[PDB]
Amino acid sequence: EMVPFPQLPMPIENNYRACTIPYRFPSDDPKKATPNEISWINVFANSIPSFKKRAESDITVPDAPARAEKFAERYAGILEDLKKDPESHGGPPDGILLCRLREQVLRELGFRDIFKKVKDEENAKAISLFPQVVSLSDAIEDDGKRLENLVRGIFAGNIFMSFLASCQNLVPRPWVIDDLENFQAKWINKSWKKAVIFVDNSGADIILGILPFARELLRRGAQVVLAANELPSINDITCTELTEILSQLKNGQLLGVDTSKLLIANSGNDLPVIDLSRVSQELAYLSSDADLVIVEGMGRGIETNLYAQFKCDSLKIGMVKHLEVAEFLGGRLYDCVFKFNEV
Ligand SMILES: [Mg+2]
Ligand SMILES: [Mg+2]
Repeated sequence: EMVPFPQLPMPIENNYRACTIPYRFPSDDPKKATPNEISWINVFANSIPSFKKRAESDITVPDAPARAEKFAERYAGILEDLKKDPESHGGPPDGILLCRLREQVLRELGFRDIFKKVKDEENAKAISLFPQVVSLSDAIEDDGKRLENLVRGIFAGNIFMSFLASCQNLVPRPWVIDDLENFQAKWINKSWKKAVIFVDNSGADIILGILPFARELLRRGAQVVLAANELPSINDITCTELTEILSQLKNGQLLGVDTSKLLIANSGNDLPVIDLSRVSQELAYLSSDADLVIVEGMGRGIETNLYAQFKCDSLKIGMVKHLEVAEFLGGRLYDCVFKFNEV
């Protein structure tokens, strides 16, 4: 069904490991949860109160409040099961498993897109600000000087008073991982012609952060494929919704820019993170000849893939939102990593 992302050097077996942070070593007692596993499940246990809300007030679901209880209950129970016996529920657990257990408790209860009214108002407001945000970047005559603006916009699209305000108030540089200089150097040579991008959140993150960036690439001579979730996971943008967003934005041009090279792909993903060894077949066909891959969101670029090796130039970009992630990286909360690996 799923196939390995084409830019992952083969063989991927015993080499590519999606997860970025290990919570257990082979030498650890298999019947006792490790301090780390224990502390990481807390990141997921502390996600419930906020998930049981977007679910209980989901008016599209009949008797949502009761069902949200079944959610909090079943998910907390599973989390306790793992702390007591890390081998059950498919453990040892990693970030991917914990995310999947959350989506499963919810879906089994009949949920498909519990983040609907949110994503709607998200794109709702973002759509009313695209021309303003785009015009600016264009007003920036220098290409590299401009590249930075868009790169900061990607980071601002994360947490977000306004998107533009948030764009000028990121944590000070050097950023946790700061490969921007090396990236800007190659960007000015403009040698990329096949970019693919694994997007994350709806609204400003996709509309004001990623799309203006994608538009600049097209304006410099590249094809761009945006890979989005097949199924709703948090406020993440799915391929279906992204097609609707661009359909509205687009002479089929994005504020004067031709989009014939703007392609949308269904990564086949259904989590806020992603395992690149297993994706849709469509995604790979479209990314079969890519020379610029990009995985956005703390999940897709840092929790997973941060150290993934690719056959072509690579860049993981996302804002750090977990204190635990900041700790593993030795960074600040809301730090921005810009990791670029040439060749
Ligand atoms: Mg997200
Ligand atoms: Mg996560």
